[PDB]
Amino acid sequence: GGISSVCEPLPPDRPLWFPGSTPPQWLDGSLPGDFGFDPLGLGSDPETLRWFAQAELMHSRWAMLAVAGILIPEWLESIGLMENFNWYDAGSREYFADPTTLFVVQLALMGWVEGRRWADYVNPGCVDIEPKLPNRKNPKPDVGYPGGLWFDFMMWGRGSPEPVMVLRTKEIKNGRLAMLAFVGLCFQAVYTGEGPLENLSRHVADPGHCNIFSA
Amino acid sequence: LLTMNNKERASFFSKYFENKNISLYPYESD
Ligand code: CLA
Ligand code: CLA
Ligand code: CLA
Ligand SMILES: CC1=C[C@H](O)CC(C)(C)[C@H]1/C=C/C(C)=C/C=C/C(C)=C/C=C/C=C(C)/C=C/C=C(C)/C=C/C1=C(C)C[C@H](O)CC1(C)C
Ligand SMILES: CC1=C[C@H](O)CC(C)(C)[C@H]1/C=C/C(C)=C/C=C/C(C)=C/C=C/C=C(C)/C=C/C=C(C)/C=C/C1=C(C)C[C@H](O)CC1(C)C
Repeated sequence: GGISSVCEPLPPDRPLWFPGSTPPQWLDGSLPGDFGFDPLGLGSDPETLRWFAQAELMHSRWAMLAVAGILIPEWLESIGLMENFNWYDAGSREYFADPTTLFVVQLALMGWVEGRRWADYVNPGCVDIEPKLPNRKNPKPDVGYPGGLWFDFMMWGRGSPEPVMVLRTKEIKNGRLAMLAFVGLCFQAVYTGEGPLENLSRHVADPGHCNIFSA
Repeated sequence: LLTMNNKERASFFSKYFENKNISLYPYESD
């Protein structure tokens, strides 16, 4: 009737990665993108399952940001709005500081927030960033899905347009696709010796050739 | 007469609960 802000677990007859097989007992559909895929049984322990879910979420978000920052500047260079973009050679460019001191500064700045996130995972609610306004009531967020004023300034979560489970599976699926994409780009940059969009262009033309088997 | 009977000099003419109230305060927007 209103907006439900709780994740709804998928029914036990949900579509699976391998239809006709029995989904594992530790995957009951309560997690985003739950398709019953665990051949090695790595998620048997619920605590390790929570840690692996958070790790998958983090890898998903970093991979989506990574693939966006590879593809969009590469699509701009092919269009012509970037003079000398190359994501493989981007790390060896000349900046205002050495890579080592930039790495140390990045380590400190990122280990602040990664460690605040660690404290939130260990103790939910120990660190709160959303303001405690005098009569506004802050809803309790899920671990790994925070966000009031800063991380969720759109209020697109918490049951708004698509239910929280639907948007979370969408995020997880795009993240898995981006992880596979980034690993593919990393292998293509050292195998083909070319860019991503160039490789796509030579694969779309005569796809019977210009493949993994022709370098 | 201000419940001080002694002031009865007019002596003639010249011719609501159940609503219930709660504490409401404005708060910051979304
Ligand atoms: C996620 C999707 C994905 C996509 C769309 C592409 C796309 C492309 N790749 Mg990359 N690639 C990927 C992942 C992906 N790759 C991964 C995971 C790896 C290795 C770990 C590689 C390593 C790789 C190599 C070594 C080469 C390419 C090349 C190419 C072209 C295909 C021809 C071929 O020989 O490669 C097939 C290579 C594979 C190793 C198969 C990996 C497929 C993964 C496991 C699953 C993707 C399937 C899934 C249904 C994706 C959805 C499709 C679509 C809806 C997005 C094409 C432009 C070729 C190139 O451009 O030459 C000119 C080539 O030389 N790729
Ligand atoms: C970044 C790491 C990562 C992690 C930690 C997870 C974690 C998880 N996955 Mg996800 N997943 C990922 C990436 C990841 N995934 C990718 C890339 C795909 C697409 C191929 C999927 C597709 C997927 C499906 C279809 C399903 C899950 C599900 C699960 C959950 C239970 C399984 C498990 O116990 O995982 C433990 C995982 C790890 C500790 C990683 C171990 C990997 C080994 C050590 C090596 C990595 C292999 C190799 C290098 C791959 C290279 C690329 C390849 C193309 C060559 C758990 C939350 C299940 C679910 O219920 O969703 C919540 C489920 O049904 N995942
Ligand atoms: C790729 C798709 C994707 C999807 C579907 C989701 C989905 C979800 N996320 Mg995740 N997330 C992602 C990527 C994604 N995320 C990335 C890359 C990060 C790392 C930065 C995060 C980190 C993250 C946080 C920290 C939070 C969420 C939250 C949520 C919810 C918000 C709805 C949503 O994001 O809008 C769906 C639509 C989009 C993602 C469209 C893509 C955006 C385009 C590319 C750019 C944005 C446009 C423009 C530049 C921005 C405005 C400009 C302005 C700053 C001036 C939803 C469950 C919130 C939560 O769960 O709370 C309940 C929470 O606060 N996410
Ligand atoms: C087997 C099995 C078993 C059991 O049973 C179950 C399971 C676990 C589920 C399964 C599966 C697994 C898997 C497959 C996994 C995978 C993963 C991945 C792929 C990741 C990535 C992932 C990925 C990621 C994060 C990424 C990241 C990235 C980055 C940061 C980047 C950066 C950059 C950029 C942008 C650009 C520039 O110029 C350069 C640089 C600076 C370099
Ligand atoms: C590899 C290869 C190779 C060859 O050569 C070529 C080809 C084929 C092209 C390639 C492939 C590729 C691929 C497939 C990829 C994929 C990707 C992805 C998925 C991404 C995402 C991506 C994604 C992304 C960025 C996203 C992002 C997001 C965000 C920020 C968000 C934000 C927000 C939030 C949270 C909440 C609030 O309330 C609102 C807002 C504020 C709005």
